[PDB]
Amino acid sequence: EWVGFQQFPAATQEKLIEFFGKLKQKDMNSMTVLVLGKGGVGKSSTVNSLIGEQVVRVSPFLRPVMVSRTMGGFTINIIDTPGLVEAGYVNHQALELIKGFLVNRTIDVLLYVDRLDVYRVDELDKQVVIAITQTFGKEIWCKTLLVLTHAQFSPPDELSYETFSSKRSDELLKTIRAGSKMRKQEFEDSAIAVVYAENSGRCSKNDKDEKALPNGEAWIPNLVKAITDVATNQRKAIHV
Ligand SMILES: Nc1nc2c(ncn2[C@@H]2O[C@H](COP(=O)(O)OP(=O)(O)NP(=O)(O)O)[C@@H](O)[C@H]2O)c(=O)[nH]1
Ligand SMILES: [Mg+2]
Repeated sequence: EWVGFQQFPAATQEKLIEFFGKLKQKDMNSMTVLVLGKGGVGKSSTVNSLIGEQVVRVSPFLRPVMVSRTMGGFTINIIDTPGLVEAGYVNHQALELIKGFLVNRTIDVLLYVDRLDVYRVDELDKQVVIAITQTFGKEIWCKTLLVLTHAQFSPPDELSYETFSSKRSDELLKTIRAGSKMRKQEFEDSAIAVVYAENSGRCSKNDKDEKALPNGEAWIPNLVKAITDVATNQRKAIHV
């Protein structure tokens, strides 16, 4: 059984049950979420948050792991990956160790993880988005969510949270677009959503006990809702 689900706030559990329900009615009774990102960005910490338990390794400084948990006839399987940067360049080994582990699997969602609290995208970020396109295909971005960790960050000086985070995520979506060399046509129709994650224990709980963003909202319920939505978005899943 899924022990982490029993830890969640009454209100998170309730919402998750509602969301797996919408999938179950379409005959989906399992889904596989791949997690990809540059090293250091909180991929493993987002997976522990989602799973509700300490399942993958978390560190400042080989080889992909999968974590399946089941609840009420539904199975979430989430693949944590080694980071894709051996700085200051793309780590092509980690990136085909990942493909090795994915052969014969169906990936329903990609959580592309980066940090909110960063002031710029660079050429390495575009190199990473091209190394992902060269490995899984253009098609993977029709199945992607941009997850931005460190969501509780307060910018200095004093552009607002909402200026900072709209520019940050605008810059990252443009880097995905350019590195992907997707055409304007497939890109709007891909409409890749941006969900926010705060994995810190210092993280504001709202008044229903759920991990909340600055705007008030339970972020794990939003993350599972946007995942459920991409799992259901009627664009086709990725095989290999
Ligand atoms: N404030 C804050 N710290 C975070 C967040 N997510 C991760 N961290 C911190 O960032 C460090 C690296 O996190 P980790 O989960 O290992 O990221 P990763 O992408 O798995 N790294 P790698 O791929 O190299 O394994 C840890 O000290 C962890 O607590 C977040 O949302 N907020
Ligand atoms: Mg990790």
